[PDB]
Amino acid sequence: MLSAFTARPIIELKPRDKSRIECILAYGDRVLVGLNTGSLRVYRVNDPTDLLREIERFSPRAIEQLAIIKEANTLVSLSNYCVSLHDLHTFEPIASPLPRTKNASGFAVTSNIVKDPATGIPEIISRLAVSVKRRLLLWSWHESELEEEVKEVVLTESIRSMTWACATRLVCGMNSGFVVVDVETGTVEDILGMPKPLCTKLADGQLLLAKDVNTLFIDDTGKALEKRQIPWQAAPDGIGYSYPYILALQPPAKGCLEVRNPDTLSLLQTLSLPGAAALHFPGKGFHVLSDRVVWKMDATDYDSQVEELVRGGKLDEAISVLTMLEDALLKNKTETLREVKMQKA
Repeated sequence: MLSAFTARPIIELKPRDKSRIECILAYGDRVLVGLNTGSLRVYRVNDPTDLLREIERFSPRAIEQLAIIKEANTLVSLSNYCVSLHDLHTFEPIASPLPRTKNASGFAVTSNIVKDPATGIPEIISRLAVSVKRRLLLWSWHESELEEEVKEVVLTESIRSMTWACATRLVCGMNSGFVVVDVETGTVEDILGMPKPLCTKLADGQLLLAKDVNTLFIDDTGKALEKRQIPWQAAPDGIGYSYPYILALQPPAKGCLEVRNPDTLSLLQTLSLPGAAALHFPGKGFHVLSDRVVWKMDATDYDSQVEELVRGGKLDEAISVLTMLEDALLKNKTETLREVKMQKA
């Protein structure tokens, strides 16, 4: 229906290579690949990739998850079922393991600009939240300085997914359902309207929740929205958002990626990515990783997308896409939109 993104492979392991990819991290020019052997490769993205540095025995076991906080110049790694903080550039350990992170399931990182209530000065605040059984551990950086106190919230069930709704609220997903946690006040709220609980952040403080084939739309406060359920045939393995589209990753056996409209819920695009098992997000594209290939998703310019929709006769979809987009991303959103509306009538 639409060529929203173009898929090109930037990293390829060979079929009989003993190493497999477990997670990646892309920041600027660089892509950091964590392997099942504990090694950590660093790639430079050219304009496909050049292997700059391999750190074997970075962690004595597989690297499950990677993140960074740029203010503190810190690399967060989930390995040996614990969490470790390394220097982003020398990769020497700052704190490995991080205290109380033993048997951690995962973590979620955010960093936002917040104003001091007393002085009203913009300050960069960083949040790292780790899931350890039914416990939620919260570290924070104030001006890249890690605070000496760790906040802990105890839940009623084990945490299976963690997605930051905003700078102060975190959506946590368990088996029974989803909850909203206020990291500042430690207050938990129930969300009202083996399958993994999926959650991704949309635009304008909106979030999409998915369990099996059921879906729900909420806001940054965690209140339900009057929206239809997304009509996809099978439950997605993962979900994500790349402005302005919703992305759904089907199980690795199918090896497909769905690009859907958050407004009309129609299937804009389907991409065949064999073995694709995870999505990686930060108007620039995202990444999709298999156990051997890392593809970079390049978004087509939105003017050509709307022209393609108009040429196909999908007028209502072009109107919805145009309404969603910011005006600076189009040559002339106003006149293009009025034109498409006059083509409809």
